[PDB]
Amino acid sequence: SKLEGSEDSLYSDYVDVFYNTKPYKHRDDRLLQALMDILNEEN
Repeated sequence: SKLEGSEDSLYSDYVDVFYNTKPYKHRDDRLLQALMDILNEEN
């Protein structure tokens, strides 16, 4: 066991969430989408 069915550290996620680390490159395309809007009302 412990290696069949995505059973690799299921609780390890609870820790990482406490580190506040995940979006280092992008993860959630929000910052970029914000710049596109800047020109939405400026033609």
